[PDB]
Amino acid sequence: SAPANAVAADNATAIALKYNQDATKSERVAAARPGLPPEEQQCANCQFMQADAAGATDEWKGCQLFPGKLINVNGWCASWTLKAG
Ligand code: SF4
Repeated sequence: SAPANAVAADNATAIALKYNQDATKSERVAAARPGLPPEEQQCANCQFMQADAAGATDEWKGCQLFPGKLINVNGWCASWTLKAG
């Protein structure tokens, strides 16, 4: 089940960032952010994802832009940035 501090779709920051916990429902194709075909972009391959966040699970991870909350590994927002090694 989902953690109580999962980012909600109606959170003001979520709305400002165009976050969707399901990337397939997001505006990723239209946003065409660089580095990777948009249909492969998700929190899992984003520079801002923080896997060592409190409460992280296989599905729910931290994000630098959402302090104290958890995003969905399969989500996306308009700040998506390709993770560099
Ligand atoms: S910045 Fe990256 S990890 Fe955070 S919600 Fe947006 S796409 Fe997901």
